[PDB]
Amino acid sequence: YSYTEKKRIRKDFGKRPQVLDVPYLLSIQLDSFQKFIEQDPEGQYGLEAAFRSVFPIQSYSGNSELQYVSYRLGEPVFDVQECQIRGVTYSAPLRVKLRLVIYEREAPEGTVKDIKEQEVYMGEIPLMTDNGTFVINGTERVIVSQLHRSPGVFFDSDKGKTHSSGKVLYNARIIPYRGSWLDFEFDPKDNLFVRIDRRRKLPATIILRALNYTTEQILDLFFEKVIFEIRDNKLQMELVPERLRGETASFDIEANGKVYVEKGRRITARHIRQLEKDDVKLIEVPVEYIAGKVVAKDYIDESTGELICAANMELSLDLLAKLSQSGHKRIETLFTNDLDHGPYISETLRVDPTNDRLSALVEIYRMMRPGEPPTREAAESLFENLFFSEDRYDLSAVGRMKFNRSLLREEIEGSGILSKDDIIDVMKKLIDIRNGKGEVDDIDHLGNRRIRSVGEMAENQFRVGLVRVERAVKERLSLGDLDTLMPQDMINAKPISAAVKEFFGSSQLSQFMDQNNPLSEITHKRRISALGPGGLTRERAGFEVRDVHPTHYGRVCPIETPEGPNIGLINSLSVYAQTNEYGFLETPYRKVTDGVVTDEIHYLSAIEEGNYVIAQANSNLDEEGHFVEDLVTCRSKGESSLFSRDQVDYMDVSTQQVVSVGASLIPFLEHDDANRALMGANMQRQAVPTLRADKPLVGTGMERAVAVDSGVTAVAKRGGVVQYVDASRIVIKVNEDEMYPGEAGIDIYNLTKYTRSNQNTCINQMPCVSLGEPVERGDVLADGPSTDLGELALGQNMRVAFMPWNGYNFEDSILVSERVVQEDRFTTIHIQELACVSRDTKLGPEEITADIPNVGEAALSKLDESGIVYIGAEVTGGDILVGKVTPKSDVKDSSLRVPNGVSGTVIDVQVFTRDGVEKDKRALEIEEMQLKQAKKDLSEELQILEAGLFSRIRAVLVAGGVEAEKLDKLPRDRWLELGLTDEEKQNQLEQLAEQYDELKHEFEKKLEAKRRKITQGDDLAPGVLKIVKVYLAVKRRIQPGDKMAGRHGNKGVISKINPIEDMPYDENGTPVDIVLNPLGVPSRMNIGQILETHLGMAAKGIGDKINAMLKQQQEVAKLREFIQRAYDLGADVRQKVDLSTFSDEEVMRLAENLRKGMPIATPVFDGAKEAEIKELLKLGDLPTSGQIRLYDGRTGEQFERPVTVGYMYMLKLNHLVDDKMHARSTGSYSLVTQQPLGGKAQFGGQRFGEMEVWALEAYGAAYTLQEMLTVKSDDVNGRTKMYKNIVDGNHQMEPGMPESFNVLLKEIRSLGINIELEDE
Amino acid sequence: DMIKGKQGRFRQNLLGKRVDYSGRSVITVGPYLRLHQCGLPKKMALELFKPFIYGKLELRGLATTIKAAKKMVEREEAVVWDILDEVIREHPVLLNRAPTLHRLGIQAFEPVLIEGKAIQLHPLVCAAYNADFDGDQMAVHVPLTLEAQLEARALMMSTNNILSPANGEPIIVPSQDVVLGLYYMTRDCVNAKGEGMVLTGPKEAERLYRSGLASLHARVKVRITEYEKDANGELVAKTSLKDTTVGRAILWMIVPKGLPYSIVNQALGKKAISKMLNTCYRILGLKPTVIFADQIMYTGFAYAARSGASVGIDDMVIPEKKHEIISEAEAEVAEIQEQFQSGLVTAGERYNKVIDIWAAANDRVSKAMMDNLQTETVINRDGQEEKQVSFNSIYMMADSGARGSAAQIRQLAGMRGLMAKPDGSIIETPITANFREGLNVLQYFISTHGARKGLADTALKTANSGYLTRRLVDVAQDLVVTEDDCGTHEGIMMTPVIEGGDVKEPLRDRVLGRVTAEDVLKPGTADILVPRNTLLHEQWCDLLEENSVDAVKVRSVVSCDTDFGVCAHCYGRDLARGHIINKGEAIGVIAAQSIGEPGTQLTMRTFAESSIQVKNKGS
DNA sequence: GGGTATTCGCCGTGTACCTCTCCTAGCCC
RNA sequence: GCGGAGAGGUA
DNA sequence: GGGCTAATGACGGCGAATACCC
Ligand SMILES: Nc1ccn([C@@H]2O[C@H](COP(=O)(O)CP(=O)(O)OP(=O)(O)O)[C@@H](O)[C@H]2O)c(=O)n1
Ligand SMILES: [Mg+2]
Ligand SMILES: [Zn+2]
Repeated sequence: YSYTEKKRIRKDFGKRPQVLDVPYLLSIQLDSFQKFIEQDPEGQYGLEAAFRSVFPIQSYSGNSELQYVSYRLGEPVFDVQECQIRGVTYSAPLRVKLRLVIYEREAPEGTVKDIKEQEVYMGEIPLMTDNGTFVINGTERVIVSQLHRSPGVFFDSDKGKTHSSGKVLYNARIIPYRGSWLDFEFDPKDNLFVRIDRRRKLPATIILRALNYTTEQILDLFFEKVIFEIRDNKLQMELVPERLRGETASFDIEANGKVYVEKGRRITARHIRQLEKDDVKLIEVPVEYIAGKVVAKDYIDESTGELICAANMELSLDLLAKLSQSGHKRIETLFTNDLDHGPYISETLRVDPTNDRLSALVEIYRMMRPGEPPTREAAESLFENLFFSEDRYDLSAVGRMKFNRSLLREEIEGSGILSKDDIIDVMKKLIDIRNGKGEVDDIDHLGNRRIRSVGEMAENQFRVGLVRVERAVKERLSLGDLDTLMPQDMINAKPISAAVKEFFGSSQLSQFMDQNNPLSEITHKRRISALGPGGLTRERAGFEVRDVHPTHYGRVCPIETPEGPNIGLINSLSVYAQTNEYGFLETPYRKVTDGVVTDEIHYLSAIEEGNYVIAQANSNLDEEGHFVEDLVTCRSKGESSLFSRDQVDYMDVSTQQVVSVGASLIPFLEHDDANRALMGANMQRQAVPTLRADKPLVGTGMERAVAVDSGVTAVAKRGGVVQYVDASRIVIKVNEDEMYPGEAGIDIYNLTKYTRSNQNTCINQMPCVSLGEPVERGDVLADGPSTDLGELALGQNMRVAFMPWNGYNFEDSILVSERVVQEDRFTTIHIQELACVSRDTKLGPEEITADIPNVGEAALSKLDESGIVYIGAEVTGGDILVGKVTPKSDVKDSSLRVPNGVSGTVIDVQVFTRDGVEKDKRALEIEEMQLKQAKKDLSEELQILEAGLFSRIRAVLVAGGVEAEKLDKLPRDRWLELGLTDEEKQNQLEQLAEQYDELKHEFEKKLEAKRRKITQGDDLAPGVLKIVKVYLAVKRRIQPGDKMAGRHGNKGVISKINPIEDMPYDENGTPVDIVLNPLGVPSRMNIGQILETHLGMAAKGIGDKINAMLKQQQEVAKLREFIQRAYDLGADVRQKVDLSTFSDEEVMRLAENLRKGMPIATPVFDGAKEAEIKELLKLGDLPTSGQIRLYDGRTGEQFERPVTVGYMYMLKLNHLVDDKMHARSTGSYSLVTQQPLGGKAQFGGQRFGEMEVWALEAYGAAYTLQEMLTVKSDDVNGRTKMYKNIVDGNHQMEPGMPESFNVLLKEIRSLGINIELEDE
Repeated sequence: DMIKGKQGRFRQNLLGKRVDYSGRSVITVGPYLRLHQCGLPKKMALELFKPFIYGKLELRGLATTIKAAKKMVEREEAVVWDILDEVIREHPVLLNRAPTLHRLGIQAFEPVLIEGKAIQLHPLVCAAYNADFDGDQMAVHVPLTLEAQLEARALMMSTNNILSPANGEPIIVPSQDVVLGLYYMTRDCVNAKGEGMVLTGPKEAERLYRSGLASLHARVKVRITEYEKDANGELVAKTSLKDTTVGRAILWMIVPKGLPYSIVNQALGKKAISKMLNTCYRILGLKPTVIFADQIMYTGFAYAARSGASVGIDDMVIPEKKHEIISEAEAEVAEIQEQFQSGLVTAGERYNKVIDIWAAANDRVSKAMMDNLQTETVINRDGQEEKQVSFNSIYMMADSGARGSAAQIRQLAGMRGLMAKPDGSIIETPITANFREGLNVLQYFISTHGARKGLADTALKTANSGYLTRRLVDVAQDLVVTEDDCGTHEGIMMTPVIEGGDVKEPLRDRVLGRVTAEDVLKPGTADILVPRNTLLHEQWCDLLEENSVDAVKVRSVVSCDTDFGVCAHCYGRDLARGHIINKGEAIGVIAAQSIGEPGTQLTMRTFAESSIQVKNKGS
């Protein structure tokens, strides 16, 4: 095992062997943004694509072209940490290489001038941190992936609710990634209408007209021709027999001398076979049959020239006669089979008012730009740019892939723009489905839903910025002179940076990282939101989209989704799933070669999954990849059933791949109802880091994956040996293997101590390792918030007993023992930030001095001369954090004070001054604190490099005459001034002296740079001189009213803290910590907590046994025997830990770590069965039934019917009563409607809403409602008179009229409506 | 836009204001409370009652001027807490829970100052509030004026609202721990400690139980003196020997005077306790019912704690014959599928057959599990053995009506039935596993679909119901009981709704509390049974049950003659109180609230006709 | 012209509460 | 620093 | 930094405004 694993091994249950290890969990964000930057030649996804899409920018025929070579991302000026500290966006300057070329005005095009620009600057692009977040204003943001309809063509049905007369009317919608939408829909009367993206519905054929297709061409392209020959008389038809399928006979179908189909009998299959084998081609037909058909071509009179019948004209006897006399032997009619082949395009052509191409373009223009007279070239240009301009209309690689796959063409790679064959094929498939030889698509299929991650959205926003600046430059290059300007006055960065900063800062999908728990962070980054741009709104969304689809299997978590209003629209991504090249979702599966289940893994998307029969992971495989059962359980078309051994194409990788990380963390998920599992995961993401997080006694094994993959731990990059350990930094000397040959040095990890997370929780790292321990690459050096030795420790595991204890755990409420507060185990540190800003007013700049009008010296006592609190001072609500004076000059103070009712210690103060004033005290202390540390780090590195150089000088000095007596006793610095015999050796000494100088000079420039960065004014908003930020840290202890939860969906409010003596206790005398209500189990079918309690009791019992054997310190042999018997525990387990291989010191350290209880690992669905828990309980010498007899701590009497006790892992959620609790008597009121403010930040009153009003009306409660309506909130005179009256000790009151009503009157009167309060 | 719409105006700022002297905090159990009180944090109470504090401080002279009173409150010295205790004494506060569905969403309580930052809510009232101690919060308002105080204490106080305004039934019924404790206490066991000993009264029953010389439930003959008010309000003691358990006597200690012993003699589950409270109210009145409810809570909590009821994995017993039932159903499905592949039966017929056989197997396994779990305690008397209704903790929680129904027990220990796919069609193979066992990926996934669909439904339904109830309260707001009696003869003919098989709803509740339009006659003419319009209270309704009246014409609000409102008589009695409606009451809002609360509440709760078969012997 | 369908467009879509960022705009001297 | 958008969460 | 000017992913219900059939 590895070193962090050898420290504390976790007993892992679980029978099937993990073939695929959990991937890097943040792969989504990192890989997408990497694709975004990715200097790459061939334009694929990536900033490169945006540039090549928008450039080259040619003038409005001015013959001055602009070309793009390549771009480079500048090095960020500010690293992540300082950028967060200073409240700026963490970003890189973006530089792009351009050339302006001016070809000769009147010559074959050749540049008369080409000028190359020196890497022009087009704005700042925020960079993503190592962990996958963005620092946008000193706040860590996450860009959530977005699920949305993929570009392409989709054929929907939208039936049932269609005019309530049946008439299922189909529609084909063509959606591009960039460009206007196309829509073809039907109508009750089976007429096919086109609707440009979202306008009125025109007859579809106009678009066919716009494509330069003539009516005859259309009827050719769509309908199957029918030939009518006239030979010596009366209309004989060339007939293809197979066309007759399903047709009542209208005439007598005789052929070759024999009547085959009698007139009136529908043609039967017998007749079909007869006629086919007989080879009947042509049959004479009565004129009544033709009296109804439609004509394909436009038959003109060849003799005189006058047209007679036009393309798509209904035939009448008179027209047939005219045709026969004109001399037309061959008549081309249409095949309209009302069953299969309908007259859809025909009827649209009849309704279609437009005839020529020009009229169609005119109608299009009058739809797009209604009311202005259309000019020919205007319509031509509009329509061309609409769907066929590469620049304006682009589908995608993905859009084209979906388009070609939908229309069953082998070719996958196409052109972005919609070619005409595309549109015609789409309409053909639509009418095809309308006949009924095809299915409509379901939008909810993940094969129809594509994921846009961060980099893609950023690319879109950047392209938009480019199109803005492009229009601008176009105009400026046309109007302005051509040859004078160089290519940097011409290009403006403002629109680019505006669009990019708009997306990253002010966007729906760019939201704060939910940063109070490591799980919270990691799950926030791997999220798939169906909202945002071009996304359905959460409130509007119908159930069908929200409902889980069989396609989500192994792609999206079915159980983890907010239970709020946007349920189902959030859908956290599953464990193993990834994004395709085209942005779809694929999940791993193990290939199955007909008999053996091989080990090569293939990632399958939704469509590919649809075809095959996939076997489940929890399928029994024996030693050679063969299924133990003859009929195994698989799924083929989204439905599971039994298939034979030699039929399964694939198999699930592992049981966990169905569920997200949050859900994968819940033990015994298989025993929890889905609802309560949902709530469990959602809450578990809300747990607050306690002071010392420990570990789950009952985990799932995913804890290490989550902790490591989140950025909260400090992890070794190059393995080595720990050289220095401090509670601020871990310094490791690298191993020679991994040691770089040239300019290697050592590795230094600076840790982060109490800092403020987004949610005001603490982010503190503790060292795991000790001096001299060897570490390997990828081990956990330092524990982040709520993580221990590499494992996720969301909360803490305490001894619970399921019983009702005098109704203090009545409802989901929880009883807790005072021992929990005594051991100080649910006390969290929180951290508030406060800011005092001194701006520049026109009456004079405000000052931060400590001289503050009419404040007692009591308030100043804790303030320094500069007027800022001392670091470490304990403050309370209302104390003055910093001194400020408002200019009038003083007599008034705008000094920041601690908010009311919050009290903690000032741990840190920061000062940011644009003025860069010479003499600010706090600035001096903070600068010295940062500087001395920086100096120490640079000094350490320099000293190591100097020791190496001195060693090299000794290694050269030893050659050419050994001198060891004199040398070793004089100091080392007295070795450069010494000399040697003139040779090459002196040249080497000169080399090393110049290298010494070079190391000095590099140190000096690095130091100068760091000191310039520290000193510089930290760029503030216009008008603001300087800002002072103060961090308070507060230790919040658990108290009645706080919310606690388990991992299984059980919740509760801490109802009472009991003394230790009152709490139930076992025979041995150990009291329980929490007394949890049993009645929450049966109706809320979360059984996972009960099994967790049993297994936790087993694990803590074993841990107790190891503590007992260790406290008496028997001998290594006993410990090894017991721990080995424990780790083995039966068979079929994939552990097989060998205690013997580990050294006795490592085994002693492992026993020390296991003394608190041996940690178990039950995977979610491949979990621990009851019998194994029973065995583990027996090994610990505990009751096999998992219930114990308990004695009442108050009475001392035994409880009848023993109760379940055991350790369960509980969490303290961020819902803290002291944060929730709030009251006001009187305070500030609002401006327009004189009601008191709403909220907690400003005192704020509760909202007596209309439902509450109704409640009061239901009672006869007229006076309570009256005062509540006027005196309590809205009536100004009433409220002040009532305050005075109450103070006077009388409770009478006058009601008056609410001010809000007067505001209403004034506002209605502000319309043209006179509304008066009458009097008589 | 400012006027129209929800967020803008009338709704927002003119019917939905934001009061002063109000607070909010998390709610907590506080079992020790009286029904008419609530635990209120010291600091919140001080903040709310600030101006009262100033007034009282100035009256006693502890502060010269108002600013000194403010400074003294802001230091919070002992005198301030004494003044707070004195002012808070009789001052009642209003407690409200965010979805004020019906008028019981706001109730008045007398506060008791406590440490901590959470409001303590009496358990019994949670049902009225739909309150749960899982992070629910409540707001607390302070009635300021003298008139507000009288209204809160008289009309709105918790103890005055024990009957729901919607239907006459009690609202404050014990919920889960109380009923579990009471059930455990009253159920008997064939053989225990102190079997068959004769006790002189309940007092020595408790002597025996608390000293451990007798089990809390053990069959015994006890002498008890019950009181019955048969005369004109006088109580007559009858004292005899009944055969009961120790526990039933211990419970009998609390029971107020007027009630028959029989009431407690049974198993005493949810229904039994609710009807106990009901009878106590109808016979004795309000105040005894209040005190008796508090006593019920205390004894239930106490003896639930003494019981030590828990839930272990082995407490839910897998029926021994489950595997056989499942294998049989699988063999049958295999046979029917093979007989399908040959093509003698369509797909729909096979679907129906499979679904029906699986349903039958599910019912079979469920019944087998319930038989196994239900009556499994085969404990021995002196000699031979016997069998009785088990003491399985999950079974007592099910049967008592504390938590869970037979269905959830099935989902725990049986097979968790059939599921519905998105479109509503039912999967052919069911989920054979249960939560005691482990589901597998497919079965879990399916149940996930179920749960997700339910949660989405609840949210959509909640919005639709909130709209519907808003419309209702809006339309009927102006309707008030304005006149005492309009004097019309009109009325509606009320019958018992006999839908098909049997009597879904009997006459007595359908007619209870309505005044009659005209006298109804016995089966023999000129035998008037009920005078001209009389309010039909329980006694008249029971009398009608004794006779065989089938249909009764009762005055209805719709036919009421009164202009601009309704008259008391046309409406009837039903209220949180028992008497005829009082002139002035806003019946429109109560009706609208009572009709809308269930619809929203029920969505949260969710989270052939070939031959006729006469059920009873008749013409 | 008069009645019947059919399209068309407006109005509504539960409460209470708690965190965070961001706010008139654009260009040149 | 009254407001209003967007995001998330609680019951 | 300061001063001046001017697009597409709801749905139902209901009642009015044409489409059309005599
Ligand atoms: N989106 C939401 C979710 C919840 N609520 C309200 O918060 C409470 C939660 O009920 P609940 O279903 O969570 C618990 P309960 O109803 O007592 O049943 P159980 O204890 O047997 O499980 C209900 O009163 C809901 O009206 C809401 O207004 N909007
Ligand atoms: Mg609740
Ligand atoms: Zn009346």
